[PDB]
Amino acid sequence: HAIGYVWNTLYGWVDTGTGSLAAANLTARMQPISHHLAHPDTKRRFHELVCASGQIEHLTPIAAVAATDADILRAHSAAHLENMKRVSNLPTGGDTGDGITMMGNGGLEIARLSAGGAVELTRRVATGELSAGYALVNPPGHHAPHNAAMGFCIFNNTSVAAGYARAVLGMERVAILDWDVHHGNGTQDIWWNDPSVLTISLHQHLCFPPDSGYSTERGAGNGHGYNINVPLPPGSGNAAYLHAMDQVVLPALRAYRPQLIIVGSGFDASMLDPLARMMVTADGFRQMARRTIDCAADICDGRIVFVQEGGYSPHYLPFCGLAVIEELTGVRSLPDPYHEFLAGMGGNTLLDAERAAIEEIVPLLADIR
Amino acid sequence: HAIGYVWNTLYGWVDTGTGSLAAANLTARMQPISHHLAHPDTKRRFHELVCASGQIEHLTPIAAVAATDADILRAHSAAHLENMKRVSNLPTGGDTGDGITMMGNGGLEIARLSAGGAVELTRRVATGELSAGYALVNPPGHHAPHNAAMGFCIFNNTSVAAGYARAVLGMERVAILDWDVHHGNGTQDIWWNDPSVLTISLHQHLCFPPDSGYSTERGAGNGHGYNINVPLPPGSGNAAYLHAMDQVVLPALRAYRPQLIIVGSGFDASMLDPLARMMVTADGFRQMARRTIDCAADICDGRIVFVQEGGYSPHYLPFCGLAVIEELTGVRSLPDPYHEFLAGMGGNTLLDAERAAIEEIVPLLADIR
Amino acid sequence: HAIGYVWNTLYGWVDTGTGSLAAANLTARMQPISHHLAHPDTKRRFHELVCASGQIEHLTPIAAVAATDADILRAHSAAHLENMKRVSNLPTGGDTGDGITMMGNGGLEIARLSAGGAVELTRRVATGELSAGYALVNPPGHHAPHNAAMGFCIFNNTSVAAGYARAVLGMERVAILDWDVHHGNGTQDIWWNDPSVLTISLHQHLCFPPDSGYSTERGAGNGHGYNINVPLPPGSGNAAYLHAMDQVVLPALRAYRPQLIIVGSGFDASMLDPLARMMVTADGFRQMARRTIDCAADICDGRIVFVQEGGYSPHYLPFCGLAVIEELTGVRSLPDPYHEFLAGMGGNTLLDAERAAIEEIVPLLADIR
Amino acid sequence: HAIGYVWNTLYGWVDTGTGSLAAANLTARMQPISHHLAHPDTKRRFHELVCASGQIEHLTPIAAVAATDADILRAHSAAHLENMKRVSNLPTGGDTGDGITMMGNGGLEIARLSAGGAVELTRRVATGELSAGYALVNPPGHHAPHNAAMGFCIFNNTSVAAGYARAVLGMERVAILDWDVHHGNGTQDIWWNDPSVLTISLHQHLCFPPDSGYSTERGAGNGHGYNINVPLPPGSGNAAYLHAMDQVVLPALRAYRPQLIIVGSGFDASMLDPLARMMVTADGFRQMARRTIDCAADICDGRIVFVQEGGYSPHYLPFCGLAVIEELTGVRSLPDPYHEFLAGMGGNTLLDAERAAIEEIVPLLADIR
Ligand SMILES: Sc1ccccc1C1=NCCCN1
Ligand SMILES: Sc1ccccc1C1=NCCCN1
Ligand SMILES: Sc1ccccc1C1=NCCCN1
Ligand SMILES: Sc1ccccc1C1=NCCCN1
Ligand SMILES: Sc1ccccc1C1=NCCCN1
Ligand SMILES: Sc1ccccc1C1=NCCCN1
Ligand SMILES: Sc1ccccc1C1=NCCCN1
Ligand SMILES: Sc1ccccc1C1=NCCCN1
Ligand SMILES: [K+]
Ligand SMILES: [K+]
Ligand SMILES: [K+]
Ligand SMILES: [K+]
Ligand SMILES: [K+]
Ligand SMILES: [K+]
Ligand SMILES: [K+]
Ligand SMILES: [K+]
Ligand SMILES: [Zn+2]
Ligand SMILES: [Zn+2]
Ligand SMILES: [Zn+2]
Ligand SMILES: [Zn+2]
Repeated sequence: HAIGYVWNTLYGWVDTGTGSLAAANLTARMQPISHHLAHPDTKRRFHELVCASGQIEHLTPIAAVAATDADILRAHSAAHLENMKRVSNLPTGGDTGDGITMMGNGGLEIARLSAGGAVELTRRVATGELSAGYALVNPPGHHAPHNAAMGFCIFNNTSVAAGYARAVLGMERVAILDWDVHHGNGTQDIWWNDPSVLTISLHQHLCFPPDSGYSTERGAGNGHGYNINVPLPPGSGNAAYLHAMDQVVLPALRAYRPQLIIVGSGFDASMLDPLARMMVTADGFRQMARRTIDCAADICDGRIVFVQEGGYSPHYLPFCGLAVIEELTGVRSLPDPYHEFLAGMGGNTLLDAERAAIEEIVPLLADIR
Repeated sequence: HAIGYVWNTLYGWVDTGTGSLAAANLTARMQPISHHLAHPDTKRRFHELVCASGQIEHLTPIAAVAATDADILRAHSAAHLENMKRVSNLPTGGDTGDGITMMGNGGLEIARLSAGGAVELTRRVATGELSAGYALVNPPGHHAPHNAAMGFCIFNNTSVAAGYARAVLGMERVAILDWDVHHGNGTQDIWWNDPSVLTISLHQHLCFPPDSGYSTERGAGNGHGYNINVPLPPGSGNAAYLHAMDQVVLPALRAYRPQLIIVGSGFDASMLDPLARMMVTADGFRQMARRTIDCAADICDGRIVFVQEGGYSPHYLPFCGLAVIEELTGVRSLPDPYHEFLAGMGGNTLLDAERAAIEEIVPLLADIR
Repeated sequence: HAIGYVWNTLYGWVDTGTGSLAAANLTARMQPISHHLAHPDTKRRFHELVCASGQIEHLTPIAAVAATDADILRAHSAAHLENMKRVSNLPTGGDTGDGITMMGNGGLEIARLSAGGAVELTRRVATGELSAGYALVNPPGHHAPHNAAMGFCIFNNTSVAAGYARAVLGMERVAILDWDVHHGNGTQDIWWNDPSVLTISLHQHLCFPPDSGYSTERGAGNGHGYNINVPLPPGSGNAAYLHAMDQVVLPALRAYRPQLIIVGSGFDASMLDPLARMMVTADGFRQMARRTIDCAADICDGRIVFVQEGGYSPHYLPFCGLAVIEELTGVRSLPDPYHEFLAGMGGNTLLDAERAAIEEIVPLLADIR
Repeated sequence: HAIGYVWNTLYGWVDTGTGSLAAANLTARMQPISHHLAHPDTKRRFHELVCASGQIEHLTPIAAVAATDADILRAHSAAHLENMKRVSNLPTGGDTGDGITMMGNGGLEIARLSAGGAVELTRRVATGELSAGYALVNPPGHHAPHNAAMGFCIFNNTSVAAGYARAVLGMERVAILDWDVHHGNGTQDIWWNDPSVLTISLHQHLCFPPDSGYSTERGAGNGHGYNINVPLPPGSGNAAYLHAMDQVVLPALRAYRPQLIIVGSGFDASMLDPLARMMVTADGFRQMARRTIDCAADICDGRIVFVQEGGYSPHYLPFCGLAVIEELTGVRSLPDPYHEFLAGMGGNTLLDAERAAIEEIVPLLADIR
């Protein structure tokens, strides 16, 4: 039992610019603002709580090591990598393509450290040095497909880690479980034709991107059946999320028998997130993490690696993240101070529409060989 | 056609403290933050957009006039008023009772100007000087019951205005239509026994407060039937909101024949709000405002007054508010720059659960005489 | 008589980026920050204090009118104007030349409104509609020479106004008195060869720019003797500033007999400014303003226009500015709450080195004909 | 040899409130602001630069250990300690006495960790585990006298450390060299009657407090001659500071033969600080640190401990601090990006008034036995 933990100062230095989502724009009358929705303070506050709560005393700090070009090319095209070098070299950086994905000057260094944090943690868990870990990286990854940056994501951190586990560590089966509230379209794209990386995305239906994450997106060729989307309706809370875990996610992992589980651990499904409409509380995320860790213990000798994705509440994300860290360490030493305030708002009963959305995916489990 | 508009510099100076929601607390490890959820910048950004968009050129600025003790006592107890004087006198102000409602030093001055802005606009619309208007006040009002402050609200601005319209202007029937996403429990309380102020609250069920806003809360004594709650499920969007307007809210106003309609105009039902789970877009609020203004035109000679309640997206609230102002002026000169980004997320189809929640209230319309 | 006052919402929307002074730069390890030194909140806090103090009740609000190309060309080259049109188009804007002068996207609109606010106030004062006024503009002007932007300045607002007074209003003599703590090199450049605009700059010696503001910079040709620099040593306070006013500045104005005095009113000489080392307090600025307004009363029918330049203390600048406004209105209704705290730090005794610096300029007064 | 480095997350969580200096106050029209002058982000940016620069790779991280009551009582009265326990309990904390010294809720924990960080580093240096170090603590210490908090300081961190070195480690002579720009009145008070701790304060004359730091304040009784104030005039830069080091400070240390030198290392003498008027650059602080470390090498086996005091430029302080760290490690791997910009402003020539202020202290050196 040794739990790795990755933070790097530069994860807190990502320059998201002076816009809200897209850039500030005077003609549109979008006024500049200090904190973009994706500002790094949200994840830094999580890190600072890991330290200040004393959880750090039960963690093994792991240094991020910059992802090399070779590491990045296991998940992305050469053209994408060169375009990010170009944007990073600009004097104030710039948008990377989709209009909502700012990279600051020098920002490629941070993107390499973000992917490299995931790779390093993956290596050190796979060897058995560590039993598990949490890589609290930034920028996030799961929207970046093979040939582009998208949705705040420069490189697909979990796919860079999976590619390393496949090519360098020789694993035959890896699973990426993404519970960020937005569809993991990038991860889906990268491994679309590939049955050696099972890609699962539990998300709010059509939240982002606008036209993907349908249950009918199942991969292609030898990868057909090895991508599983679980779109849920807006307003889904702990009951829906836990029913999805029990009915779809955990059974899929059991069927697939991955040698490593990489969790795309976003907290933007939280009750207070501005960028989705879900109702998960810190206790929900706690139960999700407990279940997933215990699943890995039953199937891949506990080799599970958590890698930070999204989440946009600087107020509440830290407690959602701390709950997951506590499940890794087994030291449960701080309450969620919002628990009573949020527990009264609901999401705690499985609604028929939520149940039906989840049941749509159950017949696809039989195609996971 | 003259449209009043109230802003006051001090509305932007409300001191919400250094906490997120409750105060910062080191033992709980709730780290201080610059912007409380209810920080005044959100509403100031709305005001600045009204100015910068050029909408101000079509508005008649109306000065707020501080609410007197007599004005406040038409909605609140003497004890509540004295307690707010006490808190306001403290060197750094303080919480007002419920643990989430900070008032800064001197903050009673701002609370008086907030209620007084609503009163002044009400007076000047009622006389016919103005045909309608928008009072962009802060702090908000609708959670404050007769004997307390609650939920960011010091005085119940719309109830102070209604009380003025009743006692000073001699109106026999006033309606308060609250579409803030949180239950208008304070307004409900103040007029509970009183059929001369019809109180309507369209809100997310059990969002805040945790134990109120049920359809069974209908008033008492001669006021029985003159409070109408329309609790909606999390994830409700434009289709639900507009169906609620058409099936319940507008028919209630038509039945009641108010001499003045006061709209508790919050924008925390927006798609990007952290403090609720609804999916209304600026175009939704636009349609809601158009319908309500046109209703007043058919029943109380256009005497409608909008008074700002909540809303917590500094990014998006300004465009939701601008849409309402544009419906008042009839000058539609700026797009919502988030329209396409949010329109793909949904809420645009009336779901069965949403429809059923709304239909629960229809049989109560017959009791409005 | 009537005192004009210019503010525009867009003055508060200038996008100063994510750097401190220059841009953020990751290889230099210059971490992004929310508020650049020149962030518009400093001047907005001054405006909000003018409102909240009640001073606005004694002022005549004057709308800014965008400076036309013709207006701009009275102070600047066509090449500079065309370059500003070009940069204003960049999607996130960018630096204009010197590495410390960011213009946001569409930012030329704001630059035109800033220069235009100075012109419009000048027009109304010079025509006798108003007796005097204060144009609280942003971005500032005095570092922009004929053919460039520099030092946060896009156009030379006071020189645009002086050019208007000369060419449109037919004034033969105008004076620009700049008491921003940095040398008014732009103004000096524009009117270098021209005796019809007397340019005076009281500043900290070599603060910015690093190689200008020497007493030997006196103009050329017909303009020789019609530029006066008064470089003062670091640590100069009220005594030095008032001695400079009495010994050099006011005598220069009296000798010249301008038909209009334009004051480049920066507050970066204040005791708490990060961008200079001077010790002026709000009472200092009060006395400087009183002296200058009284001079104007005796030499040009009271025609004096104040135009905002720099100042970088969001804490203290508002009180320095308010003191000047109070001298214009004659209504002295709020104390400087920092008065006792700052008065104890000194600067209230004229030091020999300060006296000597001032006395260096006295022999140059005889060349003002 | 090994260089210790202390940071603690909670140093960055000090709640400085919503005022600028004193609290926000509505009747005074002192508008709330996000960042108080003393906001903890300034020192956190220094810490993050130590990390991001790679300097941390050459440092031995040292955990802060909370100062005990016994530790605190070596510098402070029991009454003061008990008062701090009392205030720490207030739900939002509050001012401690002087109207500019906010302690957040539970804030005594942070005050203990700040003093404790200084003690722990002192212990490890004095025992020979480490050769030297830097304790980047917050809140600061040097204004807190025996019986009070003052000037943002709860406990006198360097005096707690000196008291520990005396009583626990058995040192007979300790020196505290304070180059924070404000007079170290607290330190002066604590050791006033005591020749076993030589207290030296290099500061801007009468900057803060307003009535102390005169050269005539020399201690009393057996301590007479063992307090040395070096008040310098406003506008003093590198030349004055280095002349003071060479003529007074280093000779005083050599005369005294301390067994440990503790440096009260503030950076508020920097060229860009809002809270003083001095002109020191990062290269200035570099040279001051180099001189002092080399002095320690020749008089007390290199036993030197730096403890953070003030400094209020979030932009520039990090580079001033990093320069000191680089002198400790001997690894000079990042330039000061402001070097050329600031070097042009001056302070690099010793002015007569600066020289004279320094020379006033030289005759006092002979009384250090
Ligand atoms: S998390 C942290 C934060 C600030 C200072 C030190 C640490 C820390 N890092 C790893 C060892 C235990 N503590
Ligand atoms: S994930 C799993 C895999 C292999 C065997 C069992 C489980 C499991 N699933 C649900 C109940 C607890 N454990
Ligand atoms: S909304 C506004 C904002 C800043 C400056 C002036 C105005 C304004 N107020 C009322 C008249 C038209 N403009
Ligand atoms: S609110 C109203 C009141 C009286 C008469 C008609 C209406 C009305 N209601 C729905 C359709 C448009 N107008
Ligand atoms: S300065 C101001 C600020 C906010 C709202 C109104 C005003 C105002 N403007 C001009 C007339 C008197 N008051
Ligand atoms: S303009 C002037 C210049 C130098 C000295 C005095 C004045 C002056 N000020 C006001 C009263 C009469 N004149
Ligand atoms: S300074 C730092 C900051 C963020 C994450 C890790 C470290 C760090 N701490 C001590 C060992 C080397 N690096
Ligand atoms: S401690 C000292 C004091 C005054 C002058 C020189 C030194 C000194 N510094 C380093 C080399 C030898 N001694
Ligand atoms: K796959
Ligand atoms: K997902
Ligand atoms: K009622
Ligand atoms: K409501
Ligand atoms: K000239
Ligand atoms: K100047
Ligand atoms: K002493
Ligand atoms: K000092
Ligand atoms: Zn997400
Ligand atoms: Zn609300
Ligand atoms: Zn300046
Ligand atoms: Zn200091």
